[PDB]
Amino acid sequence: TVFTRILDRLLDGYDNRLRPGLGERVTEVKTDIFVTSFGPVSDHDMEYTIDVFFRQSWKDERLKFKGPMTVLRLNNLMASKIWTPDTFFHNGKKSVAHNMTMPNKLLRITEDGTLLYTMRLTVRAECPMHLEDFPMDAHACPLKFGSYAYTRAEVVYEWTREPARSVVVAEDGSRLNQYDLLGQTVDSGIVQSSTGEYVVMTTHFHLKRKIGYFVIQTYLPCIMTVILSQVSFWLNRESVPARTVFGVTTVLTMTTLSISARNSLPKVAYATAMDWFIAVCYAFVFSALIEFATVNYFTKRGYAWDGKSKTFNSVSKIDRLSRIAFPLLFGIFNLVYWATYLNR
Amino acid sequence: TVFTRILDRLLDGYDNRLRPGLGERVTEVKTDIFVTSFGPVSDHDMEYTIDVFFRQSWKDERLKFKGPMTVLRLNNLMASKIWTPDTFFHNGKKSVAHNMTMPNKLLRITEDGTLLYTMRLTVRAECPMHLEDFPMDAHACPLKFGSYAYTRAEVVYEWTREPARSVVVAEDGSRLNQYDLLGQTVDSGIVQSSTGEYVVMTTHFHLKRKIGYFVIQTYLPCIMTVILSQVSFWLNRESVPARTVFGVTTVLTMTTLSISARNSLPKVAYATAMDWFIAVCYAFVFSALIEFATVNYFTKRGYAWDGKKTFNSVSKIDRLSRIAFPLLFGIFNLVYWATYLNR
Amino acid sequence: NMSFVKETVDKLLKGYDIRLRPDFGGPPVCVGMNIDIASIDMVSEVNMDYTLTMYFQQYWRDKRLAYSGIPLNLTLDNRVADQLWVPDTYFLNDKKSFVHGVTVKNRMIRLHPDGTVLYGLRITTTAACMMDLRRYPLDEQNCTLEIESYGYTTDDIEFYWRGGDKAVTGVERIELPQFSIVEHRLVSRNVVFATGAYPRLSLSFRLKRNIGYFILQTYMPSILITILSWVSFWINYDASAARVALGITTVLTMTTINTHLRETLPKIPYVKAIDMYLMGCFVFVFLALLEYAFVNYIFFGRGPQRTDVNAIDRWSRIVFPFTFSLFNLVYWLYYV
Amino acid sequence: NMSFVKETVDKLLKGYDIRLRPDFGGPPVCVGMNIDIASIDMVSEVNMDYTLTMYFQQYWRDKRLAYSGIPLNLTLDNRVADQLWVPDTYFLNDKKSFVHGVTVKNRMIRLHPDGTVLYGLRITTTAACMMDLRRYPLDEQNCTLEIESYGYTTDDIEFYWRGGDKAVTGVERIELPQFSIVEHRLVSRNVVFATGAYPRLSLSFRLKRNIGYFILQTYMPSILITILSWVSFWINYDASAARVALGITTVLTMTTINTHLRETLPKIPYVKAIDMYLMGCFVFVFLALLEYAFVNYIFFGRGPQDVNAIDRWSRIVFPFTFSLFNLVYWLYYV
Amino acid sequence: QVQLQESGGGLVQGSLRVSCAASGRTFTTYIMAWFRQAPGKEREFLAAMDQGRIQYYGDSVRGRFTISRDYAKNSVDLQLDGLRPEDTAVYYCAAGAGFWGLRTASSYHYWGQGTQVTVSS
Amino acid sequence: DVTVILNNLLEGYDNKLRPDIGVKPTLIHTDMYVNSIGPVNAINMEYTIDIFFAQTWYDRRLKFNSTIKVLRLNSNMVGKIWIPDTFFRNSKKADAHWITTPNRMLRIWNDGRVLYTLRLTIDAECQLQLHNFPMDEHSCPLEFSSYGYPREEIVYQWKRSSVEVGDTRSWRLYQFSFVGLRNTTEVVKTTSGDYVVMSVYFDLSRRMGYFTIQTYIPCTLIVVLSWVSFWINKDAVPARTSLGITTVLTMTTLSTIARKSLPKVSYVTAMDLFVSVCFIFVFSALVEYGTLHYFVSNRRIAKMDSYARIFFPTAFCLFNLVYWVSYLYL
Ligand SMILES: *[C@@H]1O[C@H](CO)[C@@H](O[C@@H]2O[C@H](CO)[C@@H](O[C@@H]3O[C@H](CO[C@H]4O[C@H](CO)[C@@H](O)[C@H](O[C@H]5O[C@H](CO)[C@@H](O)[C@H](O)[C@@H]5O)[C@@H]4O)[C@@H](O)[C@H](O[C@H]4O[C@H](CO)[C@@H](O)[C@H](O)[C@@H]4O)[C@@H]3O)[C@H](O)[C@H]2NC(C)=O)[C@H](O)[C@H]1NC(C)=O
Ligand SMILES: *[C@@H]1O[C@H](CO)[C@@H](O[C@@H]2O[C@H](CO)[C@@H](O[C@@H]3O[C@H](CO[C@H]4O[C@H](CO)[C@@H](O)[C@H](O[C@H]5O[C@H](CO)[C@@H](O)[C@H](O)[C@@H]5O)[C@@H]4O)[C@@H](O)[C@H](O[C@H]4O[C@H](CO)[C@@H](O)[C@H](O)[C@@H]4O)[C@@H]3O)[C@H](O)[C@H]2NC(C)=O)[C@H](O)[C@H]1NC(C)=O
Ligand SMILES: CCCCCCCC(=O)OC[C@H](COP(=O)(O)O[C@@H]1[C@H](O)[C@H](O)[C@@H](OP(=O)(O)O)[C@H](OP(=O)(O)O)[C@H]1O)OC(=O)CCCCCCC
Ligand SMILES: CCCCCCCC(=O)OC[C@H](COP(=O)(O)O[C@@H]1[C@H](O)[C@H](O)[C@@H](OP(=O)(O)O)[C@H](OP(=O)(O)O)[C@H]1O)OC(=O)CCCCCCC
Repeated sequence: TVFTRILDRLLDGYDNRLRPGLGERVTEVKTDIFVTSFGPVSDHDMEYTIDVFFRQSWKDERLKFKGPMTVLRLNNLMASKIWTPDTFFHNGKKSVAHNMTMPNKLLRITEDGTLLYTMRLTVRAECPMHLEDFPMDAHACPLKFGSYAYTRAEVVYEWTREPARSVVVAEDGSRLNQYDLLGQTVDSGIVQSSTGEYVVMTTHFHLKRKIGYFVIQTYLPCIMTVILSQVSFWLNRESVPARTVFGVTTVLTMTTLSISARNSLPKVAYATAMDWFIAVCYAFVFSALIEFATVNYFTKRGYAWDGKSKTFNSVSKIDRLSRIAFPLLFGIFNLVYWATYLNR
Repeated sequence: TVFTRILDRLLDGYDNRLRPGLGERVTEVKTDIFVTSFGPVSDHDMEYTIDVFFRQSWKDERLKFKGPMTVLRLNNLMASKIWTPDTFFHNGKKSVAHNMTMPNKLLRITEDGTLLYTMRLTVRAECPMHLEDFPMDAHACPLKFGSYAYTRAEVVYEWTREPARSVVVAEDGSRLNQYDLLGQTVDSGIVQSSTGEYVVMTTHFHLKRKIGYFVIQTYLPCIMTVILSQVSFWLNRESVPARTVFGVTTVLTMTTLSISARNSLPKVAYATAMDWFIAVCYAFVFSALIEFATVNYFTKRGYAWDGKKTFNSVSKIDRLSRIAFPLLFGIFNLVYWATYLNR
Repeated sequence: NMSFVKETVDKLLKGYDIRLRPDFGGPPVCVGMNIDIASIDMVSEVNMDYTLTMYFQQYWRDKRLAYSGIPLNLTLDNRVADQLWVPDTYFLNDKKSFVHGVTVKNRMIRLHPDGTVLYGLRITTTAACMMDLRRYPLDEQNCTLEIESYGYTTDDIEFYWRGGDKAVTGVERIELPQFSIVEHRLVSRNVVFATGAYPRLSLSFRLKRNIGYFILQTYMPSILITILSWVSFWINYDASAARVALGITTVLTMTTINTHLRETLPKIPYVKAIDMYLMGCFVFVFLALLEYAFVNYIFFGRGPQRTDVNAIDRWSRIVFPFTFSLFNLVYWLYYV
Repeated sequence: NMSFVKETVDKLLKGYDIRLRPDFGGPPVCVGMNIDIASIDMVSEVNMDYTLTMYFQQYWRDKRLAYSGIPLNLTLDNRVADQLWVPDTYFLNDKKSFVHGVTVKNRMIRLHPDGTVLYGLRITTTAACMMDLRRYPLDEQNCTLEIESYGYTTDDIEFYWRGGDKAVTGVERIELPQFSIVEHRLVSRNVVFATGAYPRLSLSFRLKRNIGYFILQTYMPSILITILSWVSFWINYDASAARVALGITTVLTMTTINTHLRETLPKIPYVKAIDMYLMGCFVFVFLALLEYAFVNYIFFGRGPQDVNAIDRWSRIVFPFTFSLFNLVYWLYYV
Repeated sequence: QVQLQESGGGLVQGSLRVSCAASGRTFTTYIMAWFRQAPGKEREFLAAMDQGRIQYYGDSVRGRFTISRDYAKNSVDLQLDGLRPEDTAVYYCAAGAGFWGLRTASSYHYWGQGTQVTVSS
Repeated sequence: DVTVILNNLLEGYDNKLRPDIGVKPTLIHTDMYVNSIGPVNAINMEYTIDIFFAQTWYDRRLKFNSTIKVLRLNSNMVGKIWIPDTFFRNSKKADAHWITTPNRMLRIWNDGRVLYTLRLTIDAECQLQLHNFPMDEHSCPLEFSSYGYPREEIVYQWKRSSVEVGDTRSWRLYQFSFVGLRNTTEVVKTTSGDYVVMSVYFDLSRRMGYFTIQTYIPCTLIVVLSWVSFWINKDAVPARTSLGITTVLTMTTLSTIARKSLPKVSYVTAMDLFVSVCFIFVFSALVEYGTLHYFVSNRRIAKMDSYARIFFPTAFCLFNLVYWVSYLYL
């Protein structure tokens, strides 16, 4: 009863089209973020998903009241009837303000005109990536929000408390498959748009990729294919179709693994770290078949040694060399590879 | 200030729930379509996207003005406060009224009360296709549109300029991957419902599929798989695992090509032309490996022949197959690519 | 019969302020909850979600909507729900939801003459539940739905499940093509966020994965490929192009199983429990090929230097089926 | 202070018909535009389109909004753009666009004391391309964005790129993963229709494709598989299973590469350049098996009626022919 | 090889435009920044600009220096103004991807050589 | 004239109040024209239908006296009249249409009878019993009821010519075929009262030409490909082994697409039973050759070539007789 005429008295002399203190001073908006669940980081789109309860607060002198209550916890219809800063995420792609079952917005008015206006957002944000250490890389995924129409002279953003404690990531909402979340970095910036200067808040979420999926699906297949293509030496030199079928099939296996591992990725112009590994392993399996061609150039007979003993063939010299040469070079390459890239 | 008074004179009591000349006459709406981009024809949904400028004009006595201008060009906001015909597309699935940056609608009133109400639409229109000559086929995809609430004795649609010159496509905006546009055909008809009889415009588009994709992805791989199977006949007869590997892999190759050529089609429950070609080419490859089994019943000599006792003959069904299978395959190509390139 | 009903409705809606909850300076409003589930549409392991179509109902009393005289339960048109107060309840698990809109928006308003009002929605939501896949595809992942007010704290609103053991009906008549829903638990609790304490209801249903798709697709062909790797122990050691091609085509077939079983699945960074089995079976095939390399190097390499071929072959025929039986023993008693 | 501003705004818009072009019977309005491109997200050859995110901005001088006394520029709430005139500009290349919604509908209204108003939109559109992929993946793709007035003709509205060549900014900040923007042009032209002549603007890029991704994925394994087809020349004619298995396995590997590239790429009627290259490599691979059939037939069939000379000749012929083919190929397209 | 080669003077009564013209890699994606090192082994974060035209300023320099990148020419241009005698130090051009970045010197994996800019009062 | 009639009908009309709100259940006669049943999603267990959904009722607050006798109105009046909240009980993506105008209509006669007809597309759920795959049939339903009004407030009823099928030859029924139509009327007991649920059933039999030319012909002919080995010599052990193991690899490839043709059911379907029997046949053929080569060469079996040549095609034809007769006719 009383609160009806209180709210009517508030909306009597009110305009929701112009900033509080339009010709007097800046409007200090005190922003705040509660990250409930940091959603899955789509590499192919170079994006990620985040769901946040987006807090804002400012002071409007026109919304002072006196009554039985201190704070008016209200319906979001009145939040649509009142000025609200046009905060937009600078790197959102297709972001959704949830309205099931009602628009998830709370407006709270304390009696001295200090508004609280929190939304519940899902921001499909744009994280530019440097995948040159794929998959053993790590990079900062930013989240940057400013006003759209109000300059530095009109609306200035802050954080409610100290910046690194303001943005809170909740614990139950991991929602990450590959990446790990090592922490955020809360800051503040200024842009220089054609229209004018603006205040830009910034959080940089830091993500290091777990390489367990990529080891299992790409590295151990390539490693065991190379182990196979080096097992071919311990056959004899006379089993020409055995070593022939052996070498060209492991080549086919490496070609299959090549295309089916590069598929899990965007189409960048350089070569990633997994590309270096796949190319070197494919060079080993290529060199195994060139080695057998070099063996078969010097065969000089047609049969092999019978168990009961004409001449025979000896075990060839490049066979005895390559049995020790190629697994040693593969072990050296593994040492150099997994000491180089697990440094960064 | 003057034109504001003119528009307020127009909208004095204008009930937009009444057909103009409600009890008087039958409303003659002049329609016109400008196709900007005849978009991608989806085979797997049997539809086609089309992006049109949809013009429709009529005469409204309730909107007569006598002001400084003969024709006044309006914002689209007044077009919700004026009667517009409820023109819908009969074969429409999920189509788009464009709203960037404003609702893309214009409304022009001439001073004698003749309206011109055009909009831009992206129309995922249905097209039933007969795929009995896939992919050597033609199509006839319609644009059926009429009024939804008003019958034949209440509204009549016409074409504005001529029938055959109304539906004019753009010259730069083709936007077809697989298809020729072999001209359009307009036609007016009448659909009888239980609720009444309804004036229905149609416009058919005549689409012929360009053939070269399936030539270089399905036909030529199957042709050269058959030739690759016929490579095996020009060996000897003693190399049993060699010819075995030839025949088995070429059967496997034809199975892979069969599946990955069917995957470019909706699951029609009969045989297309591609089904005939792949099945017959699969029969050629399978007959080649049956031929090697026929030879390998007759082998009798495990040793090969030297460059220097008895040895083994050439198994003259080898010669008979080398003459037969390329001849039969070439005759079948002549039969195929003279039959279906006239249907 | 009609004028009196219209007078009562227009008397109720006149002066009714929808910016205020009931008892706006008084007690917290108690909201009853009630869910009838139509279906669970999909449960995707790729997107870590599940689509849920349900009938979602909210009782509360409202003393500004108490009408006297009429003995009816007044069911109004759904367009009066824009003219009433409703609890602004959200779903914390929600990714993408919509109230169905054919032929109208699916709301009901059933005003009762003591002020009680049913407000029932028809929601298709797409909720997100994490899936611990360390026991895939034998896993019984648990997925929850969290129902919670947004703007009103625990001192403004209170939820409860109505008939708290049997508030959610229709759990049994959900027929998932992959899962069987073993049980569902109704739990009421609060939370503490930074602005206030909020009441939260949880509708979680456990989900056993039925395994017949994987016996027919993955496990049984892995067994039979592992056994067909062992045809090359009953093949003579001189036949190199028999035993080598057998083992090579066997590792090819295991590779082509691995291709489709990495295509079907998310990119989780560990061993799926379907990978323990397939890596172990790949090890058996790999050791079956290493056996021929071992036999060939002993006979044709350590031969003229002058311990048996047939002894190693007989030993492998005894050991490898016994070893694979022990592997299946450990594998099917570790998880089940 | 502030009630004067509210009074000024309320007396601007009382008596303001928003269904009327400025100077409704007189000269056309000179609507000047400005595009600040945020990103280009995907450039899809499958759907022949690209997603473009931009800060699309428009100036025009609406004479009925010319206030007085207030020394500042009136930056208002976005919802007052419902109570103004705005131009009906659309995009012909557009398939599915949206003004962003979080946290509000991203509009701006910035009034000026002469009556100038700015209307800014953050638009993420999806513009279409007629991609000519005959030289794929060594092509220069041209893609446009055709801005045009819908209802008002050239007698009612005029479009100029405000700033000349520096209207569209932010082009140099775009780092596409597999393209490289060479030029963007800014074309202003009138377009006739049946209904009249309308002003069209044209922001239009040129996307040149980075070429290293396909060398890694497709070209280099094609080269190395075609090379490993030639191991059969260093194997005896007696070893039949060896030469037949490598020749059969290399036609299988080329088959797998081509099936992967036909799964990636759209349904185009002609033969692309990467398909010309794979057809050429498959010709070499197929001839490397026809050679063994030829050798096997000459020795074992025409025997009692040279053999090693074929291998000695072909070891010189086939690397020379393959290098000659790569010379002609990579000098035709690059 | 990536080179971050600076320009601009190092002695003033004034204002100064200290540039950094890169080569070898386009750093449009990268956050190009300027560091001040006073004697005392203290790399201090002056200014850094993101790819999306966002200027980040240090606390001691907030409102004095202006940073501006040219993404065509791959440069960063720290404009100097209001030069106190305490700005006598070494000015490094930096570049990186800021993992645990924009406030730390270890986040940058590409560097300039440095330039002593000396103020005489 | 007509404007005066319409303003008299809305002078004091309240659309929030059902006709006969305290009197009697409002009887609503529903009519339906099916334009096209679209592609039946076997995976998601859906089907697209395209209906023209007509309703009539008596609204006695809309009586008027005139010469006009019928008010054939737009969709603009629909938001000003009580409209029944008819929802679809088994829909998942239920759309109306909105191009170019709303595709609703309204016709009011002088006595109070109101026609109401709108165009809908509905991805309607049906529980696909995929036993006898791909030789089954379904009756995929389509239901509707009111949402807020119980049986005591709205009762639905069919008309005589109830569900009007179109011409059936422009439908997208790919694997299926229209064979039956069967309406019904029943009452459910929901928690919030009891409702009157109309339902249409669509009986759908199956078409047998897709899975013939995709799975049956290749699996059977590749089983015969495995049988080719038995005319092929005993001495050439790598040739026979390559035959057997590559046919095993071929069956392992085809089993993936056989399960890909269906949603991931927890049992074994009849298609996959056939594929599994074919894989066991190729498995048994390779194990047969391994046993043959060990018993003879490594040290009757000497006729087991000729025993298998007779046994395997005859056993496959006996299995064809049992399988095809028991899963087509029985
Ligand atoms: C799927 O996964 C989800 C999440 O893991 C599972 O959800 C969990 O279910 C269990 C029940 O099976 C929940 O435990 C219950 O918690 C409630 C809380 O009630 C509250 O109110 C009390 C006053 O009425 C108050 O005392 C409580 O405070 C206590 O607990 C909190 C922590 O919750 C603690 O901080 C306090 O110090 C107090 O100790 C609390 O505010 C509770 O009502 C239940 O208690 C009853 O049942 C137990 C026996 O089970 C009995 O011992 C008690 O006497 C009482 O009768 C119970 O403890 C748990 O909170 C849920 N977790 C989440 C995250 O929602 C879900 O079960 C899984 N489903 C499947 C498929 O298995
Ligand atoms: C991608 O693909 C698109 C489409 O193919 C390319 O776009 C085309 O680019 C060219 C080059 O930039 C454009 O030509 C220019 O057009 C402008 C506009 O002139 C228009 O308006 C004038 C009035 O303002 C009018 O006078 C012009 O009419 C003349 O030309 C027409 C031609 O039919 C003729 O009929 C008339 O009689 C007139 O002669 C016209 O309507 C024009 O200003 C440009 O001229 C400048 O440059 C030329 C040299 O190029 C120079 O001679 C002039 O002095 C002046 O400096 C120029 O003619 C063309 O309009 C575009 N077409 C479309 C459909 O957009 C695009 O370039 C491709 N690449 C890229 C990188 O995007
Ligand atoms: C990719 C590698 C390419 C290597 C190209 C190397 C090309 C090259 O020059 O090969 C020659 C030779 C091959 O020797 P290999 O053991 O293969 O062959 C023996 C050789 O031919 C003898 O001459 C024969 O005896 P004889 O005396 O005639 O009676 C002998 O006959 P048999 O009595 O046994 O029947 C053959 O077995 O290799 C090296 O000397 C080691 C090179 C190490 C090179 C290591 C490079 C890494
Ligand atoms: C699909 C093909 C089906 C073919 C089915 C064919 C089934 C069939 O029965 O073939 C028999 C024969 C092929 O036998 P083929 O030439 O392979 O084998 C020779 C045959 O056994 C001779 O009798 C032997 O001669 P001889 O006694 O020692 O003097 C000769 O011994 P040798 O010389 O080594 O010492 C063998 O090599 O072909 C025809 O007669 C014409 C058939 C035309 C068939 C034309 C088919 C195109």
